[PDB]
Amino acid sequence: MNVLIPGIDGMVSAGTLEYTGCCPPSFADVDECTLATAFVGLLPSGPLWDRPKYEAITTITEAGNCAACWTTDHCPTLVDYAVNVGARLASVIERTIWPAVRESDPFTAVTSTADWLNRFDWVNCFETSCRSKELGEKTPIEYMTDCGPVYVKITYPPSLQQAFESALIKSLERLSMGIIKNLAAINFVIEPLKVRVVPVDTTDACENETLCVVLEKTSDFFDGVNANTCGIPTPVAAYIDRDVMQLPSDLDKYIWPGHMAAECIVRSLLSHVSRFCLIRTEQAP
Amino acid sequence: TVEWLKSKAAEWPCVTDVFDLGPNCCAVNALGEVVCPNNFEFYVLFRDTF
Amino acid sequence: KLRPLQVGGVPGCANIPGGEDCQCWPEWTADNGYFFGDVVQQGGVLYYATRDVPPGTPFLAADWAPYRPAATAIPPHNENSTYFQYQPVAYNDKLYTARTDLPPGPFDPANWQEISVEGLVEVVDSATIDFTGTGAAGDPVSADV
Amino acid sequence: GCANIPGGEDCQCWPEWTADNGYFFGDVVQQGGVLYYATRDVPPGTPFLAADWAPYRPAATAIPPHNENSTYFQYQPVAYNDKLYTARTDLPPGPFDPANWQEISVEGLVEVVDSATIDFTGTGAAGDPVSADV
Amino acid sequence: CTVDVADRRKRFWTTQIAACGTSSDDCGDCARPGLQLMCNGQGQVTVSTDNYAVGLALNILLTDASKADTGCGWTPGNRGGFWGDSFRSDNLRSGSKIRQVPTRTSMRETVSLIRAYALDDLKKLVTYGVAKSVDVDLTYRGSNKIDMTVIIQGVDGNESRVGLTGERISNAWVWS
Amino acid sequence: CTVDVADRRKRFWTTQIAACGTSSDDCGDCARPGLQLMCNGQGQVTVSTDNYAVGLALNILLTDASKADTGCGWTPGNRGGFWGDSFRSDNLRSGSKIRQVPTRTSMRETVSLIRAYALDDLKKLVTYGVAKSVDVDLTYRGSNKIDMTVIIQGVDGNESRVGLTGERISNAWVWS
Amino acid sequence: CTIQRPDPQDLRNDIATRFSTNVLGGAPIIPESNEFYVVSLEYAMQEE
Amino acid sequence: CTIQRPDPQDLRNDIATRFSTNVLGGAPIIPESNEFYVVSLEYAMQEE
Repeated sequence: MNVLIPGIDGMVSAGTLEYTGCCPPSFADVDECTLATAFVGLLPSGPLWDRPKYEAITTITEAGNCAACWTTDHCPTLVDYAVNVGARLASVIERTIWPAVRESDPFTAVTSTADWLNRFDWVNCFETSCRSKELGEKTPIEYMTDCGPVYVKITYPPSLQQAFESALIKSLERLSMGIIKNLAAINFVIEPLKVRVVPVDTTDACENETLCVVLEKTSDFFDGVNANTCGIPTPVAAYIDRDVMQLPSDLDKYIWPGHMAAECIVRSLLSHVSRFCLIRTEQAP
Repeated sequence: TVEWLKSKAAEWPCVTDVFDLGPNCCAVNALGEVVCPNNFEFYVLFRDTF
Repeated sequence: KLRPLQVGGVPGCANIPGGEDCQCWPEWTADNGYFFGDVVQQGGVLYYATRDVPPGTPFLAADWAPYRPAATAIPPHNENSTYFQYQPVAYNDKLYTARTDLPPGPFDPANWQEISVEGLVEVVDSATIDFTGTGAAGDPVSADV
Repeated sequence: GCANIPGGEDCQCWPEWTADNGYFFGDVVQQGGVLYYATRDVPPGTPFLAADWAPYRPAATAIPPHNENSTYFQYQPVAYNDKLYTARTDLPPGPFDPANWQEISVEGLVEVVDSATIDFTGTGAAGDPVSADV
Repeated sequence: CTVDVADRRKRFWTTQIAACGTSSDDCGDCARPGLQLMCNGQGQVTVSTDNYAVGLALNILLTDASKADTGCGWTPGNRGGFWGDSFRSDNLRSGSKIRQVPTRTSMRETVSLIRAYALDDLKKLVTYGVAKSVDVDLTYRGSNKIDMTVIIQGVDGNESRVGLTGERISNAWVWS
Repeated sequence: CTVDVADRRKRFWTTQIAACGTSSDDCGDCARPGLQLMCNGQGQVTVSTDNYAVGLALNILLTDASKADTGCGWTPGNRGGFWGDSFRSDNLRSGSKIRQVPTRTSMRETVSLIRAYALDDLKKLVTYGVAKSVDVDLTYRGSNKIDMTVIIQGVDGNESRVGLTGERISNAWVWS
Repeated sequence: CTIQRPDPQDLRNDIATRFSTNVLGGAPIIPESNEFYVVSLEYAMQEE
Repeated sequence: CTIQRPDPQDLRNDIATRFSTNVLGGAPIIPESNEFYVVSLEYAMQEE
């Protein structure tokens, strides 16, 4: 007994450590108001700085920007300049350090997903005219013409493409860690794409030709990405209606990018096997 | 696995270069479609001995 | 000319122009698909779509024209736009109205209500065909080769 | 209080009237709880004149007679000499010039009789055009 | 060229006496210094930059310097001074210590002590190169009242005198 | 981690005043110090470790130190001290010598001698780094009676004062 | 670019607005003054 | 390599030079004046 959760090595068992206590305060903590008022502590002390440092009130305007509250008895000094410097500092931290630390990790990147794809050298199998014939007779995005199929480059909506690229990057980062090619590790790798590989056969195979596997959707929603530092990634749908995007009629009714990327990855993983189909099924939400 | 096998065969003594199967060596069946090799084959060059 | 102000006295010297955040006329966003007529606000300017725009396409000058709420527009008939009932359009410089809710597609005279007027026409003879008549009632147009 | 951070003019959809800003043709404004639209390019500073603003409701189109001081958009209809004209390009104010406006015809029907050597078909209507064949 | 005679050096904001107005408290009227905002014809306020030497003298007198090491100690946050003194290169401290006199009976001795402290602290005006002969005239004993008029001797922005004993102050561009 | 601050150093047993109770002898009531055994909820007694500085002061005052060389000498086994002092590296002696005062007339002089001896001995509390300002106030002459009030200035386990003339002693973890 | 690099003019407007709301109490800035030059430097520093 | 957090004293020297050249027209930063505190405050911001 133990209850095992999937891992980069099959089904390991997991656990939890004790709360240690030390974890530097992170981005989420910094606020213009909590450290605009803090910077007033950097000034000297004396009869010139005592009152002004005591009367330092701070308020929030519309667009953040914790400012000082100039009640109708103010006394212009340097204390308000210190409030200003602290507020700035929080602003430049939130616009300069929080990005470029959020973008250095494939599991938190938001605005640099296409760059991460260029790093991972990800090529699509369905988008090239010289595609392999074993990839199907007509892929969901190819429409038919007298002289063969024709692929159509799709321009997915910005939010959907952001979520799809983020999921692809997570799965490519997990795959680059060198999995063993069983079914549990493969499914764990391609899990962010919300697709699972499930065999068709029941009887011990190993004596029959065609050991095929179907792809099955595990959800109708990519887990998105939050640019903010406090919240929850907003989910987006993972599919496209063909008629809404105004695409040619021969294509499938619903086009799933995650399914095509997962099919590419698994057909590349199990290439050395000599006998293996992959029966794709049209899945309506 | 193809790149892995090539990078491993490059470690044999005096193996200078390792190449894939060239273009003039593809193969087609009776129907007229390219056949994909089920094995892993490549060439090697001992450029400073023979 | 610089005058020492006071404690409690900037409201006077300046006029402290207040802030403002008005975002009515929903902003243009590529995540949405627009129909012919949908009005958006981009860069602080209102635009109206000249055809049905599918989601994901960027902002192009050929799809949006400036808009003013009291200004009407009879655009030439387009085969990529969704027309409501009694929507006037111009086809070959002739005014027509949409009889019902028309989905996108090429021109079909059965779905458009035409006006009419009776009509006239002038003809010139050619080296191979001779023309007669004017087309009005009592003088039908005829042609003999 | 906070007498340095000012706020107001909360947010309307139809703006309120004010003399300090200028209105081009077609702008809608809200005054006295009534929506009005400008009949000409009003320059800034001019007071509210009852001849510059006309009552307006969003679904109620208006084809005004052509004016000398209006900035018309492309395809915007006007009435000149009891004929309908549509602007061809985004044109500035000025006098009427036929090279700037497209005249919008409607339709025409003619009578045709089959001759001894040419058969005529149609009456000139849309979808039923005048055609001939020997 | 010939235009040259005017320094391109400017002066930053200056603290000023009675910038924020007096504060009656039935014992008298204080000054409550601060920063003076000068208005313009069309909005556009701006901080004043006059009386530079008096500005430094107010910055010096009205800021506590570091306390002296005692066996009792000081709270980590009460030992006066400015951390910015860790970066200056002239090897000095910032502030004064008139408020750190070891009070004693026979107020004549207290007067002499406060004279010594005020003069030692104001000599930093000469050391910085902003004045030349700052001096105090602290003279009274009363009950506790004391008058401490201060003179800040200055120069002009153009050397108009030849053959002086000293050496033109290094910052005579503030006009002292 | 952030809940770090707790010196992992512990304290061993300490001798305590009146641990073994008073001993009336009709001249007064003395203390008879020893080791205090603390009980628990369920058996399991345990020696207490409170009041470390006073325990060291008792171990110093109530242990005879090596006597000085005389012309007649001492019995091989009466010359005071502790052999364990042959192994410490601080080059000091263990114990006190107030019981070795060369008694004399004019008990004021014996008072001064006992003061000198007790202060010399209890300076080792500061020398080892357990106190900072030990001092005695031996003041009486009576017939023979004498009071010898002893003060042992201590510190706390967290430096809460800045800018001291001296230094945090060495062993401020015993709480002094 | 990889972070964002906002429109320069917008950034300078925001810096000037913060400086006016905090230090000058809501009033605009005199061009070619001490505060104008202070704002320009900050901007340069934030660009770096 | 290339770039790293600067020596504190070098950082403050550069901030003071920028402040005196681009704002005060080249005047020295006289200690205990308002420009001294403004420079100290900017240096503190960059250090944080």
